[PDB]
Amino acid sequence: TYMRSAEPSVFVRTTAEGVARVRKSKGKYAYLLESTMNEYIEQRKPCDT
Amino acid sequence: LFDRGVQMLLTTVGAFAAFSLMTIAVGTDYWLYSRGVCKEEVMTHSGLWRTCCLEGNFKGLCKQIDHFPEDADYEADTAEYFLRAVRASSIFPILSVILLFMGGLCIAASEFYKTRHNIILSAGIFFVSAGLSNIIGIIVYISANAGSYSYGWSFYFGALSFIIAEMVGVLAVHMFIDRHKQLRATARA
Repeated sequence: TYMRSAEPSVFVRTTAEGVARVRKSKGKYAYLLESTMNEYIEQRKPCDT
Repeated sequence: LFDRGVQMLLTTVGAFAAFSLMTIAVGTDYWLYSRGVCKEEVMTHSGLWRTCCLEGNFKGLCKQIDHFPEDADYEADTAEYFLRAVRASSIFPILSVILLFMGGLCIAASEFYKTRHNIILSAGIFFVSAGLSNIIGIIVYISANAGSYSYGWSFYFGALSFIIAEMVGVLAVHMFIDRHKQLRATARA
């Protein structure tokens, strides 16, 4: 009910774009995604996630 | 410290020197030698309003400082935005400049209608407040910068302006005390 009633829209186009916007928010945005993909991105440069 | 004419001329020339130094510091882009982009990363000398590119490919590109950058600036808190706005406006160095100008105006006007003695006190207050504003401006500028580098000659020009302004304010307060002591002595006799 927060996600539906949120402006601007929090939903992303593609997982890559969501990860990029997570890197471009400086802790102001969180991405809810599959754990395996999350760990894989966490194990890549620049390791800021 | 002695006599009146030498004190008057010394205070006036000190006020003029402080005003000139502060005006140069505000108006000259030599405050911070540092690495950055002047339009890749290269040496650049920055001031209060613009950073001009030093020994770069396109030398002499005096570009305006990105006081409020775009492209996901990540916003800032009320205090951080206030500090950024103060740095961008340079309100405190300009306040120091105008207070030095007002102190010089009071000192010059003290020649006319020498009976009024509160004018020298007002000039001293103006000089002390200008020094305080210079201190605040230096502090906020350094804090904004920290958010290898060196300081150019305009930063030290502003520091010397603050020191000279405080010295001139002390001299003006001493002149006020001397005038009031002379009035008391001539009233007692």
